[PDB]
Amino acid sequence: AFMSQMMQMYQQVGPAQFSAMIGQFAPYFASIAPQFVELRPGYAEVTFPKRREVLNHIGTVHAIALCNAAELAAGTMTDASIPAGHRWIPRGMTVEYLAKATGDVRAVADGSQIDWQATGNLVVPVVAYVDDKPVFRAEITMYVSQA
Amino acid sequence: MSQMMQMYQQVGPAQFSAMIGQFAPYFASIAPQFVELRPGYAEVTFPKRREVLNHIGTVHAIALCNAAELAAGTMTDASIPAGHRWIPRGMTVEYLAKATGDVRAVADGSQIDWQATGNLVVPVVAYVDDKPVFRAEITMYVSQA
Repeated sequence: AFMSQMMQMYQQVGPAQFSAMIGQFAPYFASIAPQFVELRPGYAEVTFPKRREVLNHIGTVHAIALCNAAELAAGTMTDASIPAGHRWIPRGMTVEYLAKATGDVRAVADGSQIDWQATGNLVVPVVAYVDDKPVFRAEITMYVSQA
Repeated sequence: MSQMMQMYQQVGPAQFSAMIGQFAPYFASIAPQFVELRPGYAEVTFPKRREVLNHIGTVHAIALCNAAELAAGTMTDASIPAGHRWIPRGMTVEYLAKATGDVRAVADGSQIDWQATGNLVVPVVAYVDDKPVFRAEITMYVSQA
């Protein structure tokens, strides 16, 4: 839908343009300065850089900045994957903090196992990595309805 | 008595708000303002403004989560004994309604034994116009230093 179409359109043009677009059209995501590596029905992958602005009190990437990346990947993938006649709304999220995140983050939302044509609750998984090692996991429950 | 309480007592809520945003920068992304912090209770508000909006113009779900983390974390640090330490293990949240105005996040430690060790589940509710729009439970593992 619109959200994923925007993300895709601008990921294809360039990073600085994608950054300006997200700052204007889904503002809070700009707080982590993310970029999409890949986005298509059933799969989303985003990255964001480690920088002062996204740190916690022990100087590692903030737990909530990781949640923000997860929300961006899961939500955009959901928008790109359900039928155009359906709508989605996040209703819950559970996350676990596996390790300190000490560098640039890559978050992967694998939607290959979800029945995207189904209405009701769909649970989208996300794993975030630093230097290819898992540091965070989330499951975001999207309520999908024909609407 | 607590180190964080000593700090809060000395500078007052407005200044403490600027300090926490300095200490853990990502919290500054929501421009939080403490209303109250004491053993067993933390209350923080943050304004609805351009910077914290989502693609539908309401307050972004993760900005709410950030306020919850801030309230639960500071309440925990302020409430456990000096010789104890804490660290969040994870969190579960529910999105109840769209947040369409300034937010008030309340970490309720009224029924938690702050002297206990092991897992403590801290509940947070965030409100807009006094109505609940979001809830979270953040699990902290507390141990002896």
